[PDB]
Amino acid sequence: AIPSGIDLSHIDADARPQDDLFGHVNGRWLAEHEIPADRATDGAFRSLFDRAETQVRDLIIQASQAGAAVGTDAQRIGDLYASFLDEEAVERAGVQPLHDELATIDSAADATELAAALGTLQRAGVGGGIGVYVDTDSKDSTRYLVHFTQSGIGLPDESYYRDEQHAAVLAAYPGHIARMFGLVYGGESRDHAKTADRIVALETKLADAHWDVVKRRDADLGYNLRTFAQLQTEGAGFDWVSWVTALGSAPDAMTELVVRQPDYLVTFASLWASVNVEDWKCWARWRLIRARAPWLTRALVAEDFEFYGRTLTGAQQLRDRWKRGVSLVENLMGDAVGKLYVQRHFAKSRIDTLVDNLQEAYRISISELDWMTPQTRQRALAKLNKFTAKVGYPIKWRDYSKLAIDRDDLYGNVQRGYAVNHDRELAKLFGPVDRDEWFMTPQTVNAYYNPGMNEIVFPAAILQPPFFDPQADEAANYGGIGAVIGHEIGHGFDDQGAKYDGDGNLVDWWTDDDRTEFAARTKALIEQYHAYTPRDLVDHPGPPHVQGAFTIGENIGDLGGLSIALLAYQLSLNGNPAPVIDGLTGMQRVFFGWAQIWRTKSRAAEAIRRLAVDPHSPPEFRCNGVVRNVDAFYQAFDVTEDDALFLDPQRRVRIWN
Ligand SMILES: CC(C)C[C@H](NP(=O)(O)O[C@@H]1O[C@@H](C)[C@H](O)[C@@H](O)[C@H]1O)C(=O)N[C@@H](Cc1c[nH]c2ccccc12)C(=O)O
Ligand SMILES: OCCN(CCO)CCO
Ligand SMILES: [Cl-]
Ligand SMILES: [Zn+2]
Repeated sequence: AIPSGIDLSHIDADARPQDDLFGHVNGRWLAEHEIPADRATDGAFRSLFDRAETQVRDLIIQASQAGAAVGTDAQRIGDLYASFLDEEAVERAGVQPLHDELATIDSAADATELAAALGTLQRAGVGGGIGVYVDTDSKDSTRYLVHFTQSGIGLPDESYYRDEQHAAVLAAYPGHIARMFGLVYGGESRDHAKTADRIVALETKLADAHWDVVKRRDADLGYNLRTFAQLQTEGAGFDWVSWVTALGSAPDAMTELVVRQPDYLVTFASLWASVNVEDWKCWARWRLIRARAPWLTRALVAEDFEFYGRTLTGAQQLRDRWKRGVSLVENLMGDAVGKLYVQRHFAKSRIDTLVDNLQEAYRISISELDWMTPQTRQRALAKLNKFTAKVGYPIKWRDYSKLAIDRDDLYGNVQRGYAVNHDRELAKLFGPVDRDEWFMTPQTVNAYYNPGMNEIVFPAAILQPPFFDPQADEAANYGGIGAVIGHEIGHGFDDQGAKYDGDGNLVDWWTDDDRTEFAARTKALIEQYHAYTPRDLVDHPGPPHVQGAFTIGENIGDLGGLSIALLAYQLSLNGNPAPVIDGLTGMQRVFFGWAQIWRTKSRAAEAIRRLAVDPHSPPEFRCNGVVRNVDAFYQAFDVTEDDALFLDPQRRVRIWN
């Protein structure tokens, strides 16, 4: 027999799927599975992460004991690893490796020199007041541009500095900063209390200028093209020139650039002039101390974990030394690790067939969209036909020749590592656009849509059970990887993705009538998810609730994904009745497939963190919140007005479905 690909060993026979699909398919696991002490989240995704984490660790070791010549990626990976595991050597170095970079700050006599200092440090992986990256020009996908984004704060979001939901965390933050300073400088936390309070005051002024997560994902409000000269006039009070130079570039590197949040930029520059440089200096020390804390003493690592792990996320203990060594190798040389990973651990063909199926189902479904004009449908079909798919792994691999690794210098390795990756990013500006480039490693258990290249990408490691099983009946696969594929396609059509044409440029390809109706359906979905509270959070003050306006894009993805996966499945039967397996109809197994890939739970603190900063809906809602808008769900499970999940046909949302 062909296995069904649906796990039934964790079913909750007493949670009716009409009332609670998520609980029906996943209940026993939700009620019994203990989250490991070194984690805040466990489930499907973590299960595959862990498997891949071991394999990589083997590969680092199998590259380490290899006796490779100094100068090879085999050498860099091995010794960078060993940099980290020699806990003993790191311990005896104490707080000394922090000395030079910190003296960079302490030696700055005024605001001009502190901007220079900060540049240097940001180049070496330290956070600043402004985040910097290089992406394509929203209005011309044939050129790269530098983007400036809001930063400067030490908590997950701007909302931690005002909203009561986060007051406990906000109360504990100063205590922590003071503790860290005491470990770096000596004395006790009490001595460093004025320092902490001044730092928290400043971040709070910074948080005030920050756009929230809803406003922040508007592609339109986020596109603010400026010339370098306008940057200087508009945000006077900060030395752009010496800052940019220290980052490693020129008022010649790019004359145009993109400012994601103009009014933030202006308030940052202003506060740079008006606030005392010694306040700014304390803020800088804290940017550095935090950025460097995982590379130092046991005592600085533990205290960093107490706040950034236990208080923000509920995680109980530190990850074992070797887990953390693997992250280091991943952040700095992910592409090299990825080269070895795919020769060792990789049905690229059978994924291509599903992608094609989903693309065809989307094509058919857009063709019959009754709520919009023939006009915009056609344009919507043009976009979909310009889709590009990337499966498994990259064609080109990143060059690491400019990177030197010392087995007895972890700190140095980290610095050099962020500098080289930063230097590679800026060199992008001088050439044309890399369209063979990937933005995740093949060992990453996730997937993405890139608007600017109009492409969907699927790293090798997502092409595994429960998403994809080459041995299984296809229903589980359409419900898993099929829907994932649907979700990435749908991103190109969500409330923001739809603003980009097939060439990756911000253009309106709609009429106003079609925009209005589209906004109507968007509003209805926003309003639905605003009313959702995670079941593990029902008695919390508020209660906490899903941010319907933040999660919208993701929710459109999810709804398009699964509906169109169902359609594609029906079409693959060619008119034959779907095989019945393990008691379940073909359609029912697709929904169980969708439900089982969302098998995930989190500690209360991490769930609240996510409600704030994660544009994905909580898993229970990605499951239950999607299906109640899908008519096939009501057919599959005989759902009536008496069932919890029931929505009146008139209140169901239908967008690309
Ligand atoms: C449908 C799915 C299989 C892939 C899908 N990625 P996609 O939403 O296209 O895009 C993801 O989120 C975007 C906002 C980011 O910009 C991307 O980098 C990417 O992380 C997603 O829901 N990702 C979640 C799920 C997830 C992946 N790994 C996890 C580990 C723990 C918890 C959840 C996850 C996430 O990134 O968070
Ligand atoms: O992938 C980890 C989850 N992530 C979602 C955004 O992609 C949460 C933010 O830290
Ligand atoms: Cl360019
Ligand atoms: Zn998504």
